Amino acid sequence: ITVFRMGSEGHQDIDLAILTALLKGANASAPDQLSLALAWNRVDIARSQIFIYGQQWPVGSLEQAMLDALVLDRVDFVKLLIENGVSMHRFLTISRLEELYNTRHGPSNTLYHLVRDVKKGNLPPDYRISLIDIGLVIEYL
Amino acid sequence: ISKHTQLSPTDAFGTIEFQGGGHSNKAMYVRVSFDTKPDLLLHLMTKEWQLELPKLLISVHGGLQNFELQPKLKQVFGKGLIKAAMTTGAWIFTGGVNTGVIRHVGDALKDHASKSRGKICTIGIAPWGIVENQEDLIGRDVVRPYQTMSNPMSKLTVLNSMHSHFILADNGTTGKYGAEVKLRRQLEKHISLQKINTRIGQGVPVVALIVEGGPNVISIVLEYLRDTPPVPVVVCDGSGRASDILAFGHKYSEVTIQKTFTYTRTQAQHLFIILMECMKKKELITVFRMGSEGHQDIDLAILTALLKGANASAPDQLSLALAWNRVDIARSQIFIYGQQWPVGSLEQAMLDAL
Repeated sequence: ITVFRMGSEGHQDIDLAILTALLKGANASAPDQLSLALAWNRVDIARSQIFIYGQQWPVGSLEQAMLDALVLDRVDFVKLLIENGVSMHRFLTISRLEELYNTRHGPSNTLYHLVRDVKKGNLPPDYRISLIDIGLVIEYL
Repeated sequence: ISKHTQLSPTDAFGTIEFQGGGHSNKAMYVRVSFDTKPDLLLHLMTKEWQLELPKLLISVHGGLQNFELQPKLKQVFGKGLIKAAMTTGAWIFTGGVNTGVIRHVGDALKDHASKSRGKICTIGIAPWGIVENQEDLIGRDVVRPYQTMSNPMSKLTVLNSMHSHFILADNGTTGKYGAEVKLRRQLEKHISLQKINTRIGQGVPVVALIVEGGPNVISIVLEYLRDTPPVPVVVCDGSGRASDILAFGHKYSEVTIQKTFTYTRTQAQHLFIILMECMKKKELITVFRMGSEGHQDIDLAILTALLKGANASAPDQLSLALAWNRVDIARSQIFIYGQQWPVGSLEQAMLDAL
């Protein structure tokens, strides 16, 4: 139970009060709270509630969070994770780049049409785009 | 063993770039032993690192434990420290690792760099055995990346970013504290004895800043006071630890049951000897408080300590202010009611200022 009041309570905003109840009330780990905040597209909540003194993050959780934030076009979350120890020199690999190039959780783009035109309209439906096709598209453009 | 090691030359000196933080900082690092003479270190800092002699030296001490500070107190402290270090050419000596007050000064430097020009010379003197990754720091005269991300289970502390230079002190042991205090003290003493460009005869002034602290902080401040050239001390009352008890003892001085705070072995252990020595040499000690008294600015508090703490004449204070290029300090502190200036001092000051 989380009571509300306009006086002594720091959470004088019901907007802050409602969201904080779902975080501490779930009794979930830091990755789960970060995933919920990323889904809600609330970066202030993650900055204030999640990233605190000694969160003892597990090994590889922040890289997975960065991978999940990149495909969702969450620029503020990418900046926050970069500010919290995540380095792109070790995060980025060929496999992760290919996974990024084959995402669907974002605004529509015209990449597939260019790939089909370059490949002379021979790709089958549900085609797996590789880095060589991207290189061919770049050379054509 | 009795510190039985091999006196081999250093195999680690160069530049490290921190990967993981939100900024791009380059820190020159050199590892040495604890027996290195201060003169050679000063020569290395003045020539290899291309650092001119400072006009002020700030020594920051605190509690090595990872404490926390009240909001709006760590902001004014950071603003005052940054302004004092930026307005004049000063050096800042810290532990170097990312624990305690060093994290707060790193945050203050983080805020400063994004909102202003110029550079601040912050030097960290840390033991070699405590760095989390002793390896990946061996490339001599080369750039080697360093990872800012740390994990609790490593039992070791990573080097704090936003530090311009490092001097790793090694004695043979690994994973233990207490191998760089003597070197830092000797380096400070040797730097103080160096003569500034003024012809009055003043040396490089030294001040000490105390936050949080602990049982060792009382001994450190007593040692600083007992030095033949007294060193002024600035204490933050809002920290909570032995700095707060130092402020508590500062008031209504020249109270044993009120002194009992269970920070030591109950009432069976009392630090009254060292505490009363410090309170006997209490004219040099300066305290700070947000709005309770004057000098609400850390920048003003630090500079005023070096003026009244030197016990020097008005020409000496004017020369120091002229060197620091602070005219407000001279207007407020120096030029006051009846300074009885000597004959010809003001003309010499005008000649030096022109």
